[PDB]
Amino acid sequence: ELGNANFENFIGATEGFSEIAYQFTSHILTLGYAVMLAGLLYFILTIKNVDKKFQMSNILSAVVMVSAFLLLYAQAQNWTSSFTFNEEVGRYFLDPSGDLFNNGYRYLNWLIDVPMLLFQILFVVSLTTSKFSSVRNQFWFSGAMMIITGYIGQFYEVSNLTAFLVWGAISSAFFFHILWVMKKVINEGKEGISPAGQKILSNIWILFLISWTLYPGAYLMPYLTGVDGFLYSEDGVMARQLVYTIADVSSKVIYGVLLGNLAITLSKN
Amino acid sequence: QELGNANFENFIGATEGFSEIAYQFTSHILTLGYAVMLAGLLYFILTIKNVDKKFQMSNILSAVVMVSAFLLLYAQAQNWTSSFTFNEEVGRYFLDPSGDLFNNGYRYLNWLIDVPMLLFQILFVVSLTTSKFSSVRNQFWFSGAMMIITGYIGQFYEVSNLTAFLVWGAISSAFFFHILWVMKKVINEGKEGISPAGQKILSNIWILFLISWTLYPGAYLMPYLTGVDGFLYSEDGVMARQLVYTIADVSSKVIYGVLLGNLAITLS
Amino acid sequence: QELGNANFENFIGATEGFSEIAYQFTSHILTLGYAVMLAGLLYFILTIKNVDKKFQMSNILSAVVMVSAFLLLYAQAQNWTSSFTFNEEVGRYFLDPSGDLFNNGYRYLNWLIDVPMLLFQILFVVSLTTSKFSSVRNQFWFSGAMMIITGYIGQFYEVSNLTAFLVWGAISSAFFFHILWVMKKVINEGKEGISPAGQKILSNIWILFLISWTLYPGAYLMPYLTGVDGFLYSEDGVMARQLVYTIADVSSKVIYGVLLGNLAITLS
Amino acid sequence: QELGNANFENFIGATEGFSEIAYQFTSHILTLGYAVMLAGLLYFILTIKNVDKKFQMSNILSAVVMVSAFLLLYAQAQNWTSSFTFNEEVGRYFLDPSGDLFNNGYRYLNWLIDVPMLLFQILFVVSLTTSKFSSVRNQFWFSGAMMIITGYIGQFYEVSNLTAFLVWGAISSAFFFHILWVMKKVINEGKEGISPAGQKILSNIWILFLISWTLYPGAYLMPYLTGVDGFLYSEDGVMARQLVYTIADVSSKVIYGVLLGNLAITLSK
Amino acid sequence: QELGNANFENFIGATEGFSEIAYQFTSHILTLGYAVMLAGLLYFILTIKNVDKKFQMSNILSAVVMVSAFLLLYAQAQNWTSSFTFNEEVGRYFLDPSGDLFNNGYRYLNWLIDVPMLLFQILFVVSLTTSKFSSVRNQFWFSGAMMIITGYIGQFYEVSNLTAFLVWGAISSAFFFHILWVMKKVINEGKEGISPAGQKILSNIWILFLISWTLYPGAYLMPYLTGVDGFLYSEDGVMARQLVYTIADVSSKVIYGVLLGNLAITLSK
Ligand SMILES: *C/C=C(C)/C=C/C=C(C)/C=C/C1=C(C)CCCC1(C)C
Ligand SMILES: *C/C=C(C)/C=C/C=C(C)/C=C/C1=C(C)CCCC1(C)C
Ligand SMILES: *C/C=C(C)/C=C/C=C(C)/C=C/C1=C(C)CCCC1(C)C
Ligand SMILES: *C/C=C(C)/C=C/C=C(C)/C=C/C1=C(C)CCCC1(C)C
Ligand SMILES: *C/C=C(C)/C=C/C=C(C)/C=C/C1=C(C)CCCC1(C)C
Ligand SMILES: CCCCCCCCCCCCCCCCCCCC
Ligand SMILES: CCCCCCCCCCCCCCCCCCCC
Ligand code: NA
Ligand code: NA
Ligand code: NA
Ligand code: NA
Ligand code: NA
Repeated sequence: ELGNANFENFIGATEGFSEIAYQFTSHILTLGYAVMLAGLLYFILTIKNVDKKFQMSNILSAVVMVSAFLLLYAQAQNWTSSFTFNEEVGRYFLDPSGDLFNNGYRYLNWLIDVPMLLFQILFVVSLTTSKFSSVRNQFWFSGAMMIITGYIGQFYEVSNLTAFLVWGAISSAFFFHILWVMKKVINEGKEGISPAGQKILSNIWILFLISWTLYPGAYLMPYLTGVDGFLYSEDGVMARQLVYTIADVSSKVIYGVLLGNLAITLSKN
Repeated sequence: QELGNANFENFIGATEGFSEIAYQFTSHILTLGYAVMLAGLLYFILTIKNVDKKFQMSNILSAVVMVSAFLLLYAQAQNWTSSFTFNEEVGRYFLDPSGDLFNNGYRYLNWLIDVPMLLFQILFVVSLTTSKFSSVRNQFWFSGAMMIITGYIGQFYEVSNLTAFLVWGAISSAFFFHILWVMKKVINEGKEGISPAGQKILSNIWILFLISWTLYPGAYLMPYLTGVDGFLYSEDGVMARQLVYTIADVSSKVIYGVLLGNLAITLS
Repeated sequence: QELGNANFENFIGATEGFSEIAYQFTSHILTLGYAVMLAGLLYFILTIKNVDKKFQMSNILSAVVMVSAFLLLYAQAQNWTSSFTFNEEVGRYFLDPSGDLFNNGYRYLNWLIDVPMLLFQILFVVSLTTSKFSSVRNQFWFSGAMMIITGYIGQFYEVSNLTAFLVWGAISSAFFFHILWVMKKVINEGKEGISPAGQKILSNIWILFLISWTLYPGAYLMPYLTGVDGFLYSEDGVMARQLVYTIADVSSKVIYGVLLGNLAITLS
Repeated sequence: QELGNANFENFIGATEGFSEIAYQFTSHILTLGYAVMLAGLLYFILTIKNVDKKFQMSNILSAVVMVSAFLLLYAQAQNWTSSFTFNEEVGRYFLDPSGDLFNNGYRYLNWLIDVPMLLFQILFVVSLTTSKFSSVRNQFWFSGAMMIITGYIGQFYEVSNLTAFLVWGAISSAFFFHILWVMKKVINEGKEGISPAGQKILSNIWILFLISWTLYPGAYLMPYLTGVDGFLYSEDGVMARQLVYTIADVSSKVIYGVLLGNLAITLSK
Repeated sequence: QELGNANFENFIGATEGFSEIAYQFTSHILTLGYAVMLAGLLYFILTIKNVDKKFQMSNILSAVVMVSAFLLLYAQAQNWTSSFTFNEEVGRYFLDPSGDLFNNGYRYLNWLIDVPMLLFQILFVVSLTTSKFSSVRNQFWFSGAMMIITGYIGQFYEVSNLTAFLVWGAISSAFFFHILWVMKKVINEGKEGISPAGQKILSNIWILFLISWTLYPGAYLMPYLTGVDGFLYSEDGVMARQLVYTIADVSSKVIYGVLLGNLAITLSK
């Protein structure tokens, strides 16, 4: 009996994980947190490369880096502690002494990441029709609602599929609102800047859309091939954590780097 | 099973145990706490040069509080996860004494850093008018120390001796009310003779201070806010206590420091 | 149960065990200690540029002492929590030999950083008149080293051999008195030719130094301050010893450095 | 006992076990590795201001690589010490599955940081002539990623499936050769129009790059460099592999960065 | 039972075990060591700007050495405490093989950082007269590497094979004497043409170097300095060895760097 636990624990407790699955998941989480610490150093060391008015972006990027490093390190340790090798069959099985594995660790830490990532672009682009404070408030409210509803949802991904899907849809509504507001922000930011900055802003928009869409994908991952599908397996576990790592790097580090490049081009010198 | 003067989390964990949701949520919220504290440390260090020299002591004290809070919340998260272990037969997390009993006192003693400094730093932004700096500082520090120490004594008896728990809590509340009085005076005097933007920021600071600080005795009382054998005397109350702690920590420390920095900026 | 030349904390833990309150309080006070030390490190680094170049060596040495103290107190907190484990049947923490016996000697050898540097750093703020810098430094360093090493040898015998314990303590006390004399001379000469505010700060520094440094032999003698089989030869004495250690640490290091910084500011 | 797709260190440790010398030396060499990486981090940060502004990006990228390498090598040292435990009866260290299986893949995924950045940073010191910056960078990044991913897949089968091991290794070697080609081009173009001292520094950089990077497929092949049941299919091969890894890491990262810094100094004014 | 090529600390711990005083003292001295190293790191960073630009590299190298030493000593402290565990029945700490055997080799490989850098950094303060910079550097580095490697091989056999122990020690001692010769020359040339205060500082540095560096072969020989079954082949010898290591480390690294900084100050304007 596992109750309201993530599906990684069910797979680990019934079939277990092959060497490749367990080792790969550990490797990808380690890569994640190492990327976050390296990004922290990068964003600190390049602060003085942009005009004063843009440096708040670098600062917020560093804040996000700290959050992500700490969380991903904890999550890597959680993964390696929750599953242990069984010599008889050569697979890693659920070790309850390590606690059940739970992805929710990320969700609450998104309560840092999402507000800040949405916030920092407002320190680079200049709005035209929209009010700064109103856009910020909309970002923050919709982000909080999205994160909390998805957090509740993911606890039931095995024990109660209906709650899982309903909470996911409720979260998706706020997600769509966030996408709308960000589209407005980028469009207004394009107005009245050099074509190079406009190209950077278009790249930022594409990056934002794809990387942020990856997260509900990881949310749904075990069921993307339906019940007892190919992905309801260790393959799905690997896929979920890989998608998480790609999304983390893209939405945080590369996003911050593109914002820094935009700040450089908009800066005098 | 004999637990003595232990927090009610240990009694819940030893009798009913914790569901996956309760245990995991508590771990998540404590992790969020310490991550917020370290991020705030970085923010306050990186923004020091944004204010006039005379105001930078506030940034420095914010960073000090951030260091204290990060260390404490990290240790407390590890304590939580070490004290409770999964029982596979029933699927619940039960008290694991090899990890030591869980105790909230870790927070309390670290408040001996946070409370004096948080109360101190506001005096580096506002200018007093009728009140003396040294007098306000000494009152803040004495009353904070007494509040913290009495509440610390109280919380050990929250299960073993409800009477001592409540008496120590009331004694602490007296010093708390004194602190609220002194802070109200400080905010009012700080409003005198400053720009309207600063006055709006100071009003916001007062409201934030009042609510966030009042949350702490709420967490203190949490297991009994629905009476004996109430709805909250359960894993729900454990979750609520740690949630309220995290909200109060973030609001009273990080947001407080940020608003103080904004006030310093407007006054520069 | 054979413990040999071990500190009395282990004997209390192996015979009576520790109640929840005693164990938890000791953990809390050691954690508070190391958190205070890290916060002090941050403060002293961030305030370096607040004083003239000639005084900044004091800030730097304060930071060095902070590093030493943080590392040592963190290690000691981990040692405390590893050495004693909960017994479910009776609800007390007993000696867990897999965690090693508890020993305060960790502090003593780390004083070989703290004591030379603390005594040294004051020579970068005050100006001597009749005394020679090098002579004062050398006397400070020799007497500190001898005091620390002899007390270190002594504390291993606080239970196994009371005679060696007391004899080594007295030998240490002689060098302690020599240090007190030299520090009195230094402070008196430092008062000569500076403003009255600096003189008041120096008087405060002297009082702080005397009390905080006297606290250490108090912790040394703590288990026997009520004689054999006294009230303090118990978990109460363990709590008192670590509490006195923490108060002395904070006072002699952080507050001492802060007062020195204020003196440097007034002299700048 | 069944180990599946595991590195040969696990098979040696589970069958013969490790003598004191082999186990201790491997631990020492991994510890030395991560210590060198953190020291290099400090050096590259402290010497940033020794070069003109335009060259400081090289210092920054060196520091990023140092962070990656430190984190990875520390984790790997802990993994080594966790996977093998002393057996009192015979005096050898045997596989301790409770510590998890030992796997070199930790280094491969972190190369996804190291290789792109190491190749990138030289473009902030040398000036290209006929080649385009973006094209060289894109080729570097794509070929490095493919090399790393194919070798990572390969190394899981070094015992369980020699054929897949060798096929994936060859595919990786192709991208390696492409990288060597592009780097030779970069060095040649960089030599044009700089002082003879800088040209000598660039020649040294080329030799260092070639040797240090070639050491890595050597470590890949190590257990079989003396054939089946050869001298190296033993604890000697395990220690030799980790030794080659550490030499290659230090040379390809720290000494590479130091030579680039010296080149930047000579080019500065 | 069978310990093989292990350090004598493990033999003492496995046969007689360690009393409370011996075990606790060794742990305390290792902790003191690494604390001193981290404090020195902070000191050397914070005082960089106290000397003229051309001398600041010395500060940097001191910081580099501090990092290495810190990491190594930290690891060694934990290693000590993991290798020996209290036996309740008799009240002594005995070898706990689950923690791994204790090995001093951790120090030796980290000297491959410490020894070259310590020898290198003095060349950034003193001016040579008859000797060539590159020649002195090359000789220092080669002879240091050989000394370290030969001593490292030797120390594994200090119990299992006394003959190899002494032969490798003597081979190391030859390179040690060469290093002493070259350093004496360097000090003599550095004294020429500087103020007498600087000359006195250099004399003090020479004395410090000679004594502190000679302490290391003393620790090498420690268990046998009173012959077979001597007073020092005991827990007293273990304590003495680690104490000598700590004194030598502090003197040869921290105090050495401080004296070099003082020399740089006196030569500065
Ligand atoms: C650094 C983290 C970032 C940018 C996180 C972004 C999160 C999302 C886009 C969340 C999406 C969710 C839904 C739209 C539906 C299901 C639940 C979520 C929380 C996964
Ligand atoms: C960052 C931490 C802060 C601001 C802590 C503030 C602490 C309090 C407001 C303490 C309150 C207490 C009482 C008023 C009554 C019951 C006991 C306490 C200690 C929880
Ligand atoms: C930060 C640490 C400081 C200032 C330590 C000071 C140490 C002492 C005052 C030592 C005192 C001792 C004696 C005078 C007698 C008994 C033994 C000692 C070592 C505790
Ligand atoms: C700091 C790390 C660096 C520069 C790593 C470089 C990695 C390689 C040159 C990898 C090479 C490989 C092949 C050419 C063949 C076999 C598989 C690899 C991945 C080991
Ligand atoms: C910080 C560490 C330093 C300066 C290390 C210095 C090392 C030595 C002087 C090495 C000495 C050795 C011999 C001369 C003979 C026996 C073997 C050694 C390796 C201990
Ligand atoms: C110049 C600085 C002046 C600082 C004055 C502030 C004083 C704060 C220290 C208060 C210490 C209170 C002591 C509490 C004793 C605890 C008794 C507990 C009773 C059970
Ligand atoms: C220029 C600096 C001159 C240094 C002055 C003296 C300060 C160093 C004193 C070192 C004291 C070491 C005492 C240890 C002796 C061993 C103790 C054995 C038991 C008594
Ligand atoms: Na595991
Ligand atoms: Na747990
Ligand atoms: Na414990
Ligand atoms: Na091991
Ligand atoms: Na131990």
